[PDB]
Amino acid sequence: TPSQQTVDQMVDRIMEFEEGTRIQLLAPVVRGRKGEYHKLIEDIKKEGYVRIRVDGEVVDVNDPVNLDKNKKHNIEIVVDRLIVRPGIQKRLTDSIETVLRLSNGILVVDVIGGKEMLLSQ
Amino acid sequence: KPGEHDLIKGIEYLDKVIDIDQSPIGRTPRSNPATYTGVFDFIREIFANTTEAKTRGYKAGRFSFNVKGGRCEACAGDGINVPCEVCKGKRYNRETLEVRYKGKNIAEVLDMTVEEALEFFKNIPRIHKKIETLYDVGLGYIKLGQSSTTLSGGEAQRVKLATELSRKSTGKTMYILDEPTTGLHMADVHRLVGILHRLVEAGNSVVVIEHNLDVIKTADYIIDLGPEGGSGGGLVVAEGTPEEVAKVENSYTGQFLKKVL
Amino acid sequence: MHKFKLVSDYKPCGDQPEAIDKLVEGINRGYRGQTLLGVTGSGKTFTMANVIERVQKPTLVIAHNKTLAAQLCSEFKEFFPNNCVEYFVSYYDYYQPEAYIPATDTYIEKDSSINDEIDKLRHSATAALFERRDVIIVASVSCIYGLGDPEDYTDLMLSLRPGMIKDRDEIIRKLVDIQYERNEIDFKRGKFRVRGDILEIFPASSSDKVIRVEFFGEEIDRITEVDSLTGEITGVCSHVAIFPASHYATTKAKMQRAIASIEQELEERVRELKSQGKLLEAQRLEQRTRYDLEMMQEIGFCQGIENYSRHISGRAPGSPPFTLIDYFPKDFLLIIDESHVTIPQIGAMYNGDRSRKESLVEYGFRLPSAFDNRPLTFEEFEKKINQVIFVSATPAKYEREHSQQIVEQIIRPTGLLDPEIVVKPQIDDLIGEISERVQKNQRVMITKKMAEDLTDYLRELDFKVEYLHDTIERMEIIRNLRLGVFDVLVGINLLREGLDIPEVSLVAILDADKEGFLRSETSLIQTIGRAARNVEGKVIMYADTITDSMRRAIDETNRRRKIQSEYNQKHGITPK
Ligand SMILES: Nc1ncnc2c1ncn2[C@@H]1O[C@H](COP(=O)(O)OP(=O)(O)NP(=O)(O)O)[C@@H](O)[C@H]1O
Ligand SMILES: [Zn+2]
Repeated sequence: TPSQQTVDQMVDRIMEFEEGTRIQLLAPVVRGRKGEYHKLIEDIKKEGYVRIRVDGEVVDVNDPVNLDKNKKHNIEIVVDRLIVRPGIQKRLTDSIETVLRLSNGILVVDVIGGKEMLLSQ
Repeated sequence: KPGEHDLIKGIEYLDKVIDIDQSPIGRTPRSNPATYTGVFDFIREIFANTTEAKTRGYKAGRFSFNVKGGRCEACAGDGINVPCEVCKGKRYNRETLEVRYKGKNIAEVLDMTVEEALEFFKNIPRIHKKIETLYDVGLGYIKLGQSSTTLSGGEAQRVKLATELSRKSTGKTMYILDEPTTGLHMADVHRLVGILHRLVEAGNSVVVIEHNLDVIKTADYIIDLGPEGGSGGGLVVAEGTPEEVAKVENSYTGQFLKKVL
Repeated sequence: MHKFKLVSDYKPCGDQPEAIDKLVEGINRGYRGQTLLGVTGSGKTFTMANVIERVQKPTLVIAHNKTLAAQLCSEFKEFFPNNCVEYFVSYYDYYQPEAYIPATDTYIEKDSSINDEIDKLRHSATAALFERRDVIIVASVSCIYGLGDPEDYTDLMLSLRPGMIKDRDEIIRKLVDIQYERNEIDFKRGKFRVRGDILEIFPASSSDKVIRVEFFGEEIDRITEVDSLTGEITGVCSHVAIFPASHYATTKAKMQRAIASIEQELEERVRELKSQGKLLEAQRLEQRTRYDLEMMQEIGFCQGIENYSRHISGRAPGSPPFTLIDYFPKDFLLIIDESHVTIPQIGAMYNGDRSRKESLVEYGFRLPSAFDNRPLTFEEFEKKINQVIFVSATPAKYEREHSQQIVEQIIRPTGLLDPEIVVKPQIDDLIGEISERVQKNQRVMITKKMAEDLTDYLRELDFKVEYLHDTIERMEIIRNLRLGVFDVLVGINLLREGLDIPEVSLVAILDADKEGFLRSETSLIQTIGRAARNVEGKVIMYADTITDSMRRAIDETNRRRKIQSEYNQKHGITPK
């Protein structure tokens, strides 16, 4: 043993949580980098996504934002804000698939009130 | 580019050509009878045309186990890494194995035998023609998804024969076969001879480069070549019906046919 | 309720105001049919725009060819930039309908190609019909072919508002059911994509507006609009509706009823054919119907679904299909451009379709119910007409007999005059006339063996020729004639659209005394009208005999020339 997870494995791992928990699926496009990051934000907004969390705070992509070019920022795209209950396998799998496609094999599950976890292919 | 010749006359009497060559068949884990015969493309299109696949935004490549769009990543689309456990070795993830055509997903369709697929696909004509040809060559017991690496020589040869003989016939096509008997028992030869004679009776023309006497004795015309191999050959030693060739003293094929007819 | 607004610097001149007033008065009175006797170059499009603006009613214009329809659509867009102008023509680049020939026992499969721009224009026209009343549609004879049910089109509209609880999967299924394709890579008209909790829909009607919805739990929060190019917020709307992406939108219950009816009809036809003796045809029909029924049950739609239109829509046997005329309001106005050619085109479609399908149904290939998937007959089209106006240079018997009022527009605004007629009892005279025209920098025109002999003589005697044996070569020949590469042109059939030129000042008719379709009165008038472009253009005839049609044509030409000369002399307008 050298975490390589498939879509089904990630779905099962998320399903292992208790019912009623609030989770958010994130696609981190930038992890530990410094830059103005304006063209990327414009492209993300044009793609269709509206919710983006920066520095751990959720902000709207439409509203203008400011960030230091010499300070590291963790830009993450909020894709879905689901609930944990039986029968949401299809929507959860679709959201995980689009997150993996957008972030190139990196998925971050934000457990509201719990410890965050990271799953990768 | 063709070979060295002056000219060929009579091409205006034909409208198509279908050829089975004397070449090895490649064995890969990504190949099976369904993919080789080209019917898996139609099956995948049918599956991708369903309402569930449209709702989930799937395409024909999603249902291919060689495409990294819907295949299981734990087994890398092969099913075995020891059989896979997350996808149970089916090479498809759980979401792909939910689009059902006539209440059956792609894995069970791949798990059908040719005889089963004859009844299941009895309405779609494009699939039915290929499945019927596979049944005709005598491969009714084979599975549509059996790995080509686990196919025998005769089974692979018959899959190739069905692939090439399941094509459209316009009544003026030319069939060329280069020793299609390799690895075939006397019953499979009987089946192939019946198929070829039905094709000829449909108005077509069949040319077979054969060494089998059972096939030869049923031929209407024979063009012997020789009298030896290499630099000692390249001349027509006999030409006519099998009896006329048998009447030729210096022809080996005639000598061997004399004891058969 | 929007209105009609017209912008044009060119004011009506001559008989245009009188013609417009007469047409408006006749429409207000309630006359079912009228005719505009407008000569070429008199500005019939301007008069049409004026009457449409004055009446303030929906207008459907029918043309006998695609080029004229496109020109009319562009002109109407020019006169009405604020208003709405549509375009409804065939979208088939290459269509080969299936048919069976019992003589050769050969069957040909169906092959078709779809043009995206024409399909988008047709969908825009259909949507605009239900959206705004002040819409003008320029269409070919395709307007009489079977479209979908307007009731199904209206009843299958998705309505979304904020605060309405609804699952995202349910909305996706509803969108798929109205023939919307999900494609996150190729995002074009009539396609939708979903990115997590946000669903984006691109209607097939609009071309630069998308609708974005957001889900928070189990209810929709915001429904906004975003430009397709910039991808930025444009506006927020509370109540929005999505039109179906196909006119042929059907419900699941309708599909099940159609399947049951098709099964019953197939059983009845199989029994009848068994009682007849055509076993092979019955078996082929049973196999094809079973395949189509399985395809309907599993997927829902496929190739060949058009043959079961009567069963799908539930129409009674023999009923005409719903068409674009049914989509129009009952108080609409219809205008037929070049009526003497368009009307026979309308009439011929039903006979052609029935002749094509008779062999197919007879040999047990399609069910007998496939006869109802037919274009409208002439009687049904006439019955569906609320108000009609025929705009043609020469009215035929039908238009003259079916019109309650006849008005004319002869005086051209530019002040041109119709060419005079000179008769002659021929090769030497033609050569001399051609040489004289060459000396005056005027092109000549000549209207198969005789044409070949004439072109051979012209080529021999150091004369440039432009002999014509499609439109692709036609425009090239016209450009060559305009550039002066060829001095004369010879054609077997001098009636192709767009073959007229403004530099032609002399046209000759050879063997006009011989009876023929091209020598009819209407054809003679049409060929004479080509020489009216030149200020000094004249028409000569080479025939030793005269007929009643010739007498009528010459009388009409003389009257038109006399009235044009009187108008130009009394008013003092210089002909230029
Ligand atoms: N690895 C395998 N696992 C399972 N079944 C196999 C495998 N390899 C071959 N088979 C099947 O086992 C049967 C016998 O195969 P094989 O022993 O190769 O036949 P064979 O008698 O040599 N035939 P042939 O060479 O064509 O005359 C066939 O149905 C094969 O498809
Ligand atoms: Zn696996």
